[PDB]
Amino acid sequence: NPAENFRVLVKQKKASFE
Amino acid sequence: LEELRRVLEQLIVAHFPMQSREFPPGTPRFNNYVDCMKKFLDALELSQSPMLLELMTEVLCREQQHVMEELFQSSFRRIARRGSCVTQVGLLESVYEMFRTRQSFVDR
Repeated sequence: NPAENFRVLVKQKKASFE
Repeated sequence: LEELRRVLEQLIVAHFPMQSREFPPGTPRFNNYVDCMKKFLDALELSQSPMLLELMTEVLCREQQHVMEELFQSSFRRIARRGSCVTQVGLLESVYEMFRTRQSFVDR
């Protein structure tokens, strides 16, 4: 479920997001 | 009769990937999680079906006291008071066989 969380995270603030 | 646990797995997988606190407590996600765990716990308590017992056990046996394990132990009490002795023995054998962390399964 947090798969979608980080999927939208990395393209909702446009960061590599380690 | 196997479709039951198949769909059980296929649904519960989409709910609790790692923890129950990974979604903040007191929040709609957490709130619905406590609702559904109560629902399974009670429906199984009445049912006394094994496969549900294991499934909710291992998902419980990931993080210590993250899914309200007091309800868990109370459900054990109200189950072990009910049911035929042979039924209880079957449940015990099933949850013994699931044993083979990995330790925490039986422990809790």
